[PDB]
Amino acid sequence: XHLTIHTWPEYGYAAIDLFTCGEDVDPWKAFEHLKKALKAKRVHVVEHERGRYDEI
Amino acid sequence: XHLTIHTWPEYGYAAIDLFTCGEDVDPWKAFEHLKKALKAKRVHVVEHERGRYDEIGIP
Amino acid sequence: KSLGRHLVAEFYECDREVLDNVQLIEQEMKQAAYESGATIVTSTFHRFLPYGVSGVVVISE
Amino acid sequence: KSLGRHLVAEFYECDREVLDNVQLIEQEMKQAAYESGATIVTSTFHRFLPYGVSGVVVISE
Ligand SMILES: *N[C@@H](CC[S@H](C)C[C@H]1O[C@@H](n2cnc3c(N)ncnc32)[C@H](O)[C@@H]1O)C(=O)OC
Ligand SMILES: *N[C@@H](CC[S@H](C)C[C@H]1O[C@@H](n2cnc3c(N)ncnc32)[C@H](O)[C@@H]1O)C(=O)OC
Repeated sequence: XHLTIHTWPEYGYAAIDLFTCGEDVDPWKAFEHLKKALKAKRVHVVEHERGRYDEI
Repeated sequence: XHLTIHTWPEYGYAAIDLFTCGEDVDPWKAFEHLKKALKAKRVHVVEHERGRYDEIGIP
Repeated sequence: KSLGRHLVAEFYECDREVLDNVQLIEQEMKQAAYESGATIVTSTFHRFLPYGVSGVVVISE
Repeated sequence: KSLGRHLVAEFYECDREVLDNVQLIEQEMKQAAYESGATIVTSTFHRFLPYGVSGVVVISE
C-alpha cells in the first residue's frame, strides 16, 4: 502493498507510509515525489523489512 | 487512520499495520482480535508514535 | 503524546486457509476496527491469484 | 531479503494548502505509485472536516 497518507493541515504534518514488494519496485522513488509535492521542510523516515526471509 | 493487511498464505505470513488516532481508540484490541482470528503462533510488533506533539508544534 | 499510535506487525505461522480467504479477512478486519473503537470510513479488499489477500480499512476517531 | 520494503515517514512543515486538498493528494499519491514502479490495484481518498485528508493506494508487482 500500500501507499498511504494522512494529513493534519492545521499542523502542516503528514503521516506517510510506503510499503512495496519486489525487487523491481522502489519506495524511495515514491518518497522523493511526495517530498516534492508536499513541500515538506523536515522529514523523518524509518525503513522496515517486512517478511524477512530468515523469519518466514 | 488505517488498518491494513497483506497475506502470503504460502508462507503463513501476514503483514499487518494498525494505525489509529485519538486516546479513545486502542490499536492493541485490533491486534488482539487479529492474532486470534488468524491464529498466528508468533508475532513481532513495533509501536510508532505518529505526529509526536513535540515534533509538530503543541508545546 | 502524539496524534496517532501505529503498530507495524509481523504475523507468523498463521492459519493458511484463513490468510487466503478474502471474505473472512474483510470480516475480521472490520471487527478489529470495531474492537479498537475506531469509526470505519471505507473498506477495500483484493484477492490475488493463485493466492494472497490485500486489504485496507480506512478509519477515524 | 525480505518480501517487502516499508518506509514509515513523518513530513513536517508542509504546504498546508496542499495538505488540505483531497484532489491534489490523490493525484500525487497516484503519481508516486507510478514513480515507484508499482502497479496500482485501487485507490480510495477521503477528506475530513474542518480539514484533513486520508488516502490509500493499493499496489502489486
Ligand atoms: N501491496 C503488496 C501486495 C502483497 S500481496 C497481497 C502478497 C500475496 O499476493 C500474491 N501475489 C500474486 N500475484 C502477485 C503480484 N503480482 N504482486 C504481489 N503479490 C502477488 C503473493 O504470492 C502473496 O501470496 C505488493 O505486492 O506491493 C507491491
Ligand atoms: N486514519 C486517521 C485519520 C487521520 S485524519 C486524516 C487527520 C485530519 O483529519 C481531521 N479530522 C477531522 N475530523 C476528524 C476525526 N473525526 N478523526 C480524525 N481526524 C479528523 C484532523 O483535524 C486532521 O486534519 C484516524 O483518525 O485514525 C483513527
